[PDB]
Amino acid sequence: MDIILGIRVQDSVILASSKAVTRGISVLKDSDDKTRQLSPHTLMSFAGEAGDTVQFAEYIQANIQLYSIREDYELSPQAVSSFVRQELAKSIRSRRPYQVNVLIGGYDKKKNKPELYQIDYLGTKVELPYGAHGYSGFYTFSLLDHHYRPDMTTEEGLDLLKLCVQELEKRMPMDFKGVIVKIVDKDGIRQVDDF
Amino acid sequence: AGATTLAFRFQGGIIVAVDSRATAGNWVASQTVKKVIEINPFLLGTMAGGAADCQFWETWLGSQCRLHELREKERISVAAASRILSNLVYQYKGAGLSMGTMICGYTRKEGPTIYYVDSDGTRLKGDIFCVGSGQTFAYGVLDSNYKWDLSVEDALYLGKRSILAAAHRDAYSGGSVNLYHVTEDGWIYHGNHDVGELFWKVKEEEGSFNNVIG
Amino acid sequence: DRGVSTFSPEGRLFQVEYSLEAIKLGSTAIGIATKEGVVLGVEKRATSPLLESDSIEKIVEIDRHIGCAMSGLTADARSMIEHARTAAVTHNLYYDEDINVESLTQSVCDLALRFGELMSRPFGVALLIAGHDADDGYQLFHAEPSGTFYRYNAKAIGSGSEGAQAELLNEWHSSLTLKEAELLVLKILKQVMEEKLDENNAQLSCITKQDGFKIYDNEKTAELIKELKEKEAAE
Amino acid sequence: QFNPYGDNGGTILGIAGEDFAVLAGDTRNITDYSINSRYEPKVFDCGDNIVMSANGFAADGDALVKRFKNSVKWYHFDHNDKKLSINSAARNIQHLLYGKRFFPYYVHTIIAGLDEDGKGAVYSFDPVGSYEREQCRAGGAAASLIMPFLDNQVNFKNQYEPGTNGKVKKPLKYLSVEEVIKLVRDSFTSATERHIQVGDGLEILIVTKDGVRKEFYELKRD
Amino acid sequence: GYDRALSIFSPDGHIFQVEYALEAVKRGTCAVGVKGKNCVVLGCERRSTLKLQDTRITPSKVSKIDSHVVLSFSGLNADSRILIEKARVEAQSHRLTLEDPVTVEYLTRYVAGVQQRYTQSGGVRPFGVSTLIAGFDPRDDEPKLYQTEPSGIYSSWSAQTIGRNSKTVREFLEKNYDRKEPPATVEECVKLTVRSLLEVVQTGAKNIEITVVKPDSDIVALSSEEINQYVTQIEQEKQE
Amino acid sequence: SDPSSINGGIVVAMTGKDCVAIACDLRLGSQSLGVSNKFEKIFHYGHVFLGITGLATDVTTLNEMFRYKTNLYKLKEERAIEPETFTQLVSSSLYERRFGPYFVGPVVAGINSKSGKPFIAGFDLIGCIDEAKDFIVSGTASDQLFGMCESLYEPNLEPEDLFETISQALLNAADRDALSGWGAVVYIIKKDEVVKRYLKMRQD
Amino acid sequence: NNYDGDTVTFSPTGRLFQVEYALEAIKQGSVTVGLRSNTHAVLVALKRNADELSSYQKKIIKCDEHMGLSLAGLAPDARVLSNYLRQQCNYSSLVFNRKLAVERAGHLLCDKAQKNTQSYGGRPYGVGLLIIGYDKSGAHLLEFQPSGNVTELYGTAIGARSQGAKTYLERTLDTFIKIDGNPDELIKAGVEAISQSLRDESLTVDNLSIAIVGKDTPFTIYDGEAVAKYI
Amino acid sequence: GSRRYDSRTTIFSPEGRLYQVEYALESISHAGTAIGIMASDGIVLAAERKVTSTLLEQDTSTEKLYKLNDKIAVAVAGLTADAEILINTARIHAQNYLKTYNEDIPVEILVRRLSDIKQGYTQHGGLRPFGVSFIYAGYDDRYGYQLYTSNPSGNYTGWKAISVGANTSAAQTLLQMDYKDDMKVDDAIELALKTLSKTTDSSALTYDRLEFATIRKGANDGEVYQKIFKPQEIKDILVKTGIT
Amino acid sequence: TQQPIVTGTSVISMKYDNGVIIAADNLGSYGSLLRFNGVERLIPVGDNTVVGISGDISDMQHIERLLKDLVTENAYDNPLADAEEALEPSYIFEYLATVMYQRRSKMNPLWNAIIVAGVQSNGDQFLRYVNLLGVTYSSPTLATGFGAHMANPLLRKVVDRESDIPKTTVQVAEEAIVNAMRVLYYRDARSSRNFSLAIIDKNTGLTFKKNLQVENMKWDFAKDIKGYGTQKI
Ligand SMILES: [Mg+2]
Ligand SMILES: [Mg+2]
Ligand SMILES: [Mg+2]
Repeated sequence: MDIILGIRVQDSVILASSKAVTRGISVLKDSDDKTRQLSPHTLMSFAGEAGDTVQFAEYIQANIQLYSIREDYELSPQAVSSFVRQELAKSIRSRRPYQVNVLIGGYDKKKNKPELYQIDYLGTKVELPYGAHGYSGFYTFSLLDHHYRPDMTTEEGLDLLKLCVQELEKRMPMDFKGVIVKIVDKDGIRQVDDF
Repeated sequence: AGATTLAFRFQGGIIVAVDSRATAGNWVASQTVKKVIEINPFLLGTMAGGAADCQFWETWLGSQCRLHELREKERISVAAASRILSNLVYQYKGAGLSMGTMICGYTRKEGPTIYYVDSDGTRLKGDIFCVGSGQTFAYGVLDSNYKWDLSVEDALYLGKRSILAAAHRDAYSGGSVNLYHVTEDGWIYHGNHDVGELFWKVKEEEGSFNNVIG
Repeated sequence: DRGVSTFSPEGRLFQVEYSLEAIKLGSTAIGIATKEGVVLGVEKRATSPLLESDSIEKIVEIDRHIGCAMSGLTADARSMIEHARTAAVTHNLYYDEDINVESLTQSVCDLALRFGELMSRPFGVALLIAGHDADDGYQLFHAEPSGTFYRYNAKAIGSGSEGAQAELLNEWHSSLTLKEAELLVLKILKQVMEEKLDENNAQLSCITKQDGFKIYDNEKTAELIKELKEKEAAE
Repeated sequence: QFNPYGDNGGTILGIAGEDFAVLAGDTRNITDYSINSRYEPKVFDCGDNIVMSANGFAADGDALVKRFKNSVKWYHFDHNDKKLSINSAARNIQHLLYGKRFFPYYVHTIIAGLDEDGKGAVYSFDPVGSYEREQCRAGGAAASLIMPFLDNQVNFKNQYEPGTNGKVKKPLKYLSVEEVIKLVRDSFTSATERHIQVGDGLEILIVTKDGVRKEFYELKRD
Repeated sequence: GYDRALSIFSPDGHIFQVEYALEAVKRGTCAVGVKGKNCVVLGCERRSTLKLQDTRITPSKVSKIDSHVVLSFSGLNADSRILIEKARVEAQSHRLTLEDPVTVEYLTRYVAGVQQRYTQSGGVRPFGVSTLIAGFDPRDDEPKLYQTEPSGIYSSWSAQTIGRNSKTVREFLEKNYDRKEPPATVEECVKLTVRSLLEVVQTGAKNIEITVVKPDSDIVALSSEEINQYVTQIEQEKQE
Repeated sequence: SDPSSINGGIVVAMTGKDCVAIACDLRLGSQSLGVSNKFEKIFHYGHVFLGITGLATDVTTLNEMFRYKTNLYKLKEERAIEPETFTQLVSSSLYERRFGPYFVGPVVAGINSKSGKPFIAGFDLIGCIDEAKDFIVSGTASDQLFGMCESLYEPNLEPEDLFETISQALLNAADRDALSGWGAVVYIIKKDEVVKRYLKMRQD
Repeated sequence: NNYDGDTVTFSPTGRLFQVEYALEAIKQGSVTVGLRSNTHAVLVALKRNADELSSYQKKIIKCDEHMGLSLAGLAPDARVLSNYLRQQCNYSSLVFNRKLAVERAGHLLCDKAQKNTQSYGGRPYGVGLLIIGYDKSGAHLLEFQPSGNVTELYGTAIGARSQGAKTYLERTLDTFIKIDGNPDELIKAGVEAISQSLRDESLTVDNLSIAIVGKDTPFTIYDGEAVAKYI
Repeated sequence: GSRRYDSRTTIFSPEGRLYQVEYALESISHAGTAIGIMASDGIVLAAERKVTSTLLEQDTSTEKLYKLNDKIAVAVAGLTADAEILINTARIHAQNYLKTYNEDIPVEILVRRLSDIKQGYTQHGGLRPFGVSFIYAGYDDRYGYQLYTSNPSGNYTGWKAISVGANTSAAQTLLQMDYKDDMKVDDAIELALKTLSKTTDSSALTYDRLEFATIRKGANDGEVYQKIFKPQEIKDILVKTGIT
Repeated sequence: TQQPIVTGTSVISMKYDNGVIIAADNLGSYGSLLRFNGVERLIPVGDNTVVGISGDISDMQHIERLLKDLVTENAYDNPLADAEEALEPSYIFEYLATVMYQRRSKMNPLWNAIIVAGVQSNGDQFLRYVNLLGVTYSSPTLATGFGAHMANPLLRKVVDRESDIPKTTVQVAEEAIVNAMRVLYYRDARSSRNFSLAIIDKNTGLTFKKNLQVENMKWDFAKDIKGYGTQKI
C-alpha cells in the first residue's frame, strides 16, 4: 500500500516511494515525500504504521546528524544500516514497537560503490541489488528478476523502475498517486521532478 | 465523532470553517459546540474526534506557544507549534486519545500554513484538509470550486457552502457554521450561521438543492 | 568547614546573609509605582567597551501584565524567571485568567529557601517584580533570597541602593504621573552610576493596564534623558 | 469480573437568565429497579456563588464535587481570598475531569452562577472534561425528554411569527425567574411521567447577586 | 549520591569555587573572537612547549556545534568536551522539536545555563571554562559572537578575547576595533585577529589556529601556510 | 504469526573421523515471499562454528552478541574459546531470556584444539543443550533432516565422504520444505584447515 | 562554640545550640499577642516594615474556618508550617468530616519541628507561632516554639519586648478571661496588652493587625481601616 | 555528620588547579617510564617494569602493556589496579561500537570516551581520580596509525612520539632530538630502547625489566598485526641494537 | 479484582423519633452452603454507633480491625476522648466511605455493603449507607441485598418520609424491623432464623440484642397445598 521500491545499479541507488496518504475512505494528500536524508550520501525511505514512520525516520536522522557533527565525518551506509537495524531490533521487544519498514540507499565514498539495504520492522537486514516492502515486491520482483542487470546505468535503472510502477498501477487495487523518485550517487542526493 | 471541519490555504491566507453539532449516538447533545479552538490570536485549531482531547491539548498548546515567544522574543512557527502537539500525542499513542485537527497559522517565513495533526502521530503539511463524519461531502464542493486566486469574500463563501453540503447529507453534522479568516496579523472571526436559515437562503439565491421542497 | 543551612548566634542564616553581600556588589536597579503605571529601570554596566550593551538583559518579561528587574549574580535569575513564567502561564491554563502579582512573587520566593544538604546554595540575586491586576492594581515587589518579599511604592537595589533609596524617600508622592516617574528613575540612576548615564548603559521599562509590559527602545529613552537634563537646568 | 462503575439515575437541569441562573435536579437515587433514597441532594452550593451538580455515577459525582469545593478553598488561600469567577471554575473543573482521562469520572457535570458582568451563566461538561457555556442544558437520564422542550420554550426554536409565512422568527428574549421555574417544574413533572428513574422530589438552586436561594417541590413517587 | 555543596558564599559575598574556576580560565591558552561585516573569525593560541605532536589527530581548539555554529574556549580541556557534547545534543534536539536550527543566542543561553547549574548543584564543581560561541542564525546574514563564563553569565561582543594574557589582547582590540566600521572583508577580519594574537603568542608558526565562519553554514579552517602568510605580511609592515 | 517459521531456513551438523561438518541453506523470506538467497546462517568465532535458524533478526542479533562475548573472552583469557565452553555460553545466554526468548535453533560445531575431539551440539530457543555423537538438525525442515540423517549417516566418515552425506541430507530435506532452499553452503572442518563449499540446488 | 555547627550535636551541658539560635530569631521578630475568653480567641500582631515606602509584613495566617495563627521570626518557615496545618485541618475534614482539634494541631506541629532537630543536614524552624481556634471544647490559644515545645495558654506574647505584654496579661488574667459574648471588648484588652511592648512607636491604621475566632464567628483577619476602631 | 571527614576531591585551589589531579600526576611521575613512538609503517610501545625481583615470573606477566582490541593497545603508567578498571571499560566500549555499527571502533572515539570517564571523577561524585596515565597506540582506516595520551584530568592529546611516567622531561628531550617524520618501525624500536636505556634509574637495561609491543602492517596484505613481545624476543632485539 | 467467598446477607435499619434501629442475621454463607452460624455482623463503635456489614466476611473482619484501631488512635493524646472529642457516627462513616471509594478506585474493592447507624452529639439521628463502589446515600429506612427489595417496602409503610420520624416510636419501629427479618427468613435462601438487633437512642443510649429468633411464623396453610395444579391427593 504505501509503496517503497529500491534499485541499486552500477554507480547509484534509486529509491521510489508512493505519494498517497490515505486515512479511511479519503486520500488526504497526494504529494507526500516518504523519505529522509540521513547524511549527504545516505537516504532512507519508509513505510508502515501512521505516525511511527515519520517519528522513527526523524529520530534516526537526528542521531546520524549528531554523529556527523561530533566526528566531523560521514558514516558509511553499512554503518548507518547496522545502527538502524539495531534500533528496530530493540524496538520489536519494547512495550510498543515501531511498526516501520525501511529501505536505506547510500553511496559509500571510500569503496566508490552504491549500496541498498532492506530492513523490516523486526530488524531483519539484507543487502540487495533491488528491494521492496509490503505487497510491492509481489508485483515488481518478477520484472526485476528478469530485466535487472548489475552493470546498468542510472537511466537504464529509471526505465526499469518505470516498468515496475506501470505494473503496480495496472494490477494493484489502490490508487497510490504515483511515486517520488530520488537518486543517490557520488555527487549526493537529488530528486527526479518529472516522473 | 460527528463533525465536519475544513481548512484551506489561498492567496489571502487561510479559511477555517466548521459545523457545530455534537451527538451521543443518535441523541443530539448540542447544536452550539465550538470546534474552532482559539489557541492564540495568530493560531487556530479544529476539533474532530475527542472534544476534550482537542480542547485540553490545544489550549495546552497555546500555553507552550506563549512560553516559546517569551524565551525567543519571536513568534512561533506553525511548523513548531504543530510539532509540539504531534510529539505530545505521540507519547500518548495507544492510550486511547482521539484527535483529528488542523493547526492553522500565517507567519512571515512560512506564509499561510496548515498542518493536519492526528492522534496516531500523523503530521501532514497541506493546502486543503477536511476532517470528520461529513468530510467527503465537503471535499466534493471544495475540490470542484477551489482555486488559489480566490478572493477573501468568495473563499469565505466556499468554506461556508462546503459545511452546508455536509450538514445537509451527514446526519451527525449541522446546527450552525462558524467561519474564520486567518491573516498574517492574526485571525478574524466571520460569525455564526444557523444552517436552518442558511440552507433556505442558499437554496433560493443559488438554485441548488432542487431535490428539497421549500 | 560548616553546614549550609546553619544559624548564626544572632539568629540569621549565614548563607542568606552572605548572598545579600553579593547583591550589594551588583548593578543598580530601581522601580517606582504610580496610579498610571509602574516603571522599572536598571544600570547595564558593561565591563568593557567592546561588549554589545543591547545583549545585556537585566529587565525581563514574565507575562503580559508582569515585568521583572534584577541585580546581583544575574546568571542565578534565569531559573527564577523560567519558574515565574511557567507559574504565570500554568495558572492561566488552570484558571483561564491572569495571575495576581503577589501570588506570582510568592511562587518565586518559595524557591528561595529550597537549598541545603534541592539546590546547593541560595540565589545570589535580588528581583524587583512589577505588575498589574484587577484586585490590587499597580504593584511593585522586592523579592530577596531570604524568601521574604515586601511591596514597595518605590525601591532601589544594587550597589547604589542606600543612596538611591534615601532620594526616593523625598521624591515619591501618591500623585506621581507615569512621565514624572520615568524621569525620576533616570535622575536617580544618573546620580548613583559610576559612568555617565546614556541610552546605551541604562535601560527603562514599564507596565500599564492598557499596553502591558514594555521595554523601552534606546531611541525613546534617549529623548527622556534629554528631557530630564533640560528640566534640571530650567531652575 | 469487578465493574467499578454504576448508574444512580437522576436528571439535572441548568438554565441561565439575564441577572440570575438556576440549577435543578431530582432528589431520587436508584440502582436498577430499586429506590435507594427519595431525598438525596445532588445540587450543591460550592461557595463564591457557584452551584454544581455531577450526575450519573454518584460515587464519582460526590468525589468530583468534593474535590472542586476543595479547589475553591485552596484558591482563596493561594490568591488572597480572590473570588473564583464562574469561567475560572469551569476551566479548573476541566483539569479535574481530564486528570482522570483514562479512568473517567462517570458523570455529566453542570455548574451555574453569574459571570463577571453579573449575567447568568451555565457551563456543562462531558465525563472527560470538554466544556461549553450555554443558556440551557439538561443532563442525566431524562435529558432526551427535557431538552427539546427547552429548545422550544426557552430558545423559541421552530416557532415563527404568526402571519409572516414562516419568514420572521419569534424574537429571543430573557425570561423572568418566575417563568424559568415554571418551565423547570413542567420539565420535571413531564419527565417524571415518562421516565422511571425520575421522581420523588425536585430541588432547585437559584443564584442571584444577593446569594443562593433554594426551592423544593414534590414529584410523583411511583 | 554525593551531595556536598562545593560552590557556596563567603562572608564578603563571593563564591570562591566560581572565582577559582576563572583562574583556571586565566591559565588556559588564549582564544580570540572578532566579528566583521559579513563574517566572524575565531583565533586560538597553541603553546609551543609541546613538540613531537601529531596535529592531524590532536583535538582542535575550535569545535563545530552545528553546521552553522562554532565554539572555542579557554581553560580546562577535559571540561570543554562535556559542554561541547551537551551543546551538540541540544542543537540536534532543537532541530527535531522546532524544525529549525538553533540561533547563536539560544545555543549560548543553553551552554551558559549548564555552566550556571554547576554553580548551585550539590556534589559538583563549576566548569573551569569560558567559551566563545560564534556563527550565523538560519536565513540571516548578521554575524553573531557571544561569550560565556563559569558563573553562567553570557553576553554579545563585537570582539572579545579570553585566556592567558587576554587583558593585553583585549587592550589591543579596544583601540584597534572600530564599532562604526568593522572589518569589511574576510581578509581584514582575519588579519586583525592574527595581529591581536601576535601581541601575546611568541612565534607565528604552528602556534596560531584560525577558523573563519561565514553565512549559510560556510565554515573552514585555515592551514599553516595560509596563516603564515598573514604573519609574514604583518611583520614587514611593522618594521617602519 | 509463528516467529520460528516466518523467515525459514535450516542448519545441519555432523561428525566424522577427526573432522566435523556444518551446513545451511541460504534462503531468507517473508512467509511465501523469497527475499534473499545470500542469507548465510553459519558464523564462526575463532575455530568454533555456530549455525542459527529461526527468526532472522534474532539470528543476526545473536551472532553480533556472541562475537561481542567471544572477543572479550579472548582478551581476558588470552586464548580462543573452545566448542564445549562456547556451548555453555550459548546455553547461559539463551536461558537469560527464558520469559522473552530469542526465537532460534542454534547449532555449535568444531574441534577442540587441545584434545582434537570433534564436537557438535544443538539447542532449543531457551538454551537446553542437545549434545550428540552423530548429528544435529535445526530449522523448518528439521523433521525432513532427521529422516535423511538417521538413514544416511554412519560413524567415522572421512572428510570427503562426510561432505557428500551432509550435502545430500540437506539438499533433499530442503526440497521437501517450501521455506528452505535457494542455495546451500557446507563447511568441512579439520583440525587446522576449513573448506567451505557452495552447493548447486534447485531454485524454487 | 565547638558544639553549634549542626543540630545533631549536643553540648557538654546537654544543650542544642542550633535550636537556641533558632529561638533567638524569634526574639528579633516583631511582637505579637494572643489571648482568649471562654467564647472567643483573639490574636493581635504588631506588623513591621522595611521603610516608609514599603508595606507592612503580614503576621497573621488563616488555617481553616475555625483556626489560624500569628507568626514571629522567619516568615517563610511560618508559611511552611501554616501550609502543613492547612493540609492537616483539610485531611481531617475530607476523611473524617471532622474539624481538627486545636490540641491535635499543636501535637502535629510539635512532631514536625522535632524531626528537624534530630537529623543531619536539616535545620530547625526559625519561627514562633501563636495558634488560636474554636473547636468542640471551646476557645483555645497555643504557643509554638521551634524546639518542638507547644503550650496551651489563656494568654501570651512572643517577639521583641514581649515581656511587657506578657506581664500585663498575667495581671489582667482574671478580667479578660470572663469577657464572654463580647468580641470588641476582648480585642480592646489585646490591643491594650500589645501596647505595653511599644517603644517610641505607636499603633497606627496600617501598623496594627487583629484576628478573631469564636462561637458564632469564623476565623477572620482585620487590617487597614477596619482596625481604626481600636486605636 | 559526615561533612567533617570529607576531603573534597573535586574542588579548585585558589590558583585554579584541581588538587587531586595534580597529586595524582605526582604519583604517576614515580611510575616506570613508558614510551610510545609512531612511525610511517607502524607504532612502537616500550615500557620499563618497576624494580624487578629475580623470582618474579616474567614470561606469564602483564604490568604495562594491555590489549584493548585487535587494532588498539595501551601502555600504562600509574596504579595498575586503577588501569585494569579502565581497560575493561574500554574493551567493553569497543565491542559495543562493533555490535552497533559492524565496524571496529575509531581510535579517537575510544580515547575520548575513556578520557571523559576520567573527567567525571574530577567534576562530580566526591571520589578520588584514577591515578593512571595511558599511551594509546592503535590503527583505523580513517587516520591510520595514531598515538594518544590521557591523564587523570581527563585531558587527551595526539603525539608522534611521547613518554609518560618517570623522567618524561629527559625522555621527551631525547625523543625530540632523534625523531624524524620519515622514520621506520625498526628505527623507532631502536629509538624507544635507547631512550629508556639513558633515562632509566637502573644500572643497566635488561630484557627482564622491559615490556615491548609493536603494531605493524607487517601481516599479509592490508591488515594490522599486534605483536606483544616475549621475553626471548626482547632479549634478541636488545642484543640486535647493541645495548647488551 | 475479587470474588466474594464467605458472605453475609441483608442488613436492615430505620430511624425513629429518638434514635435508630439496625439488624442483621448471624449467618456466614459459603455459596449455597450455610457454613457458619455464629457470625456477628453488627459491630458497635463506642456507645453511639453501630456498623452493620453485609457481603464478604473476610473483608468485614478487616473493617472490624480498622474500626477497633480507629478508637485506639482517637484516644491518643486526647483527654476528651470519652466526651466532646469522642468518635461520632458521621466521622466513622466518612472514614469508611473514603476507604471504600479508594479501594474501588484501585480496582481492589472491599466486597461489602455497609450501613452506619448512630446518634450524633446534638441528638440528631445518623443513618447512611456505603458499598464496594463507594456509593453513598441516606434515607429514613436503609437496607442491603434482599432487604432492599423486601424490607424497605415494609419499613417505608411506617416511615414513608422525614415528617413520619417524630411520629414513630421505638416500639413500633422495632416491631417493623422484627417483622421484616421474618419476611427475609421466609423468602431469602441465604438467610438464617437467628439474628442480632441494635438500638441507638439519644436518651437510653446503645442497646445491643443478641441471639434473637424469628418467631410467630405462618406455616400451617402448607398442609392444604397439594400437587401443582390438578392433583387432588
Ligand atoms: Mg414504582
Ligand atoms: Mg524449497
Ligand atoms: Mg518456490
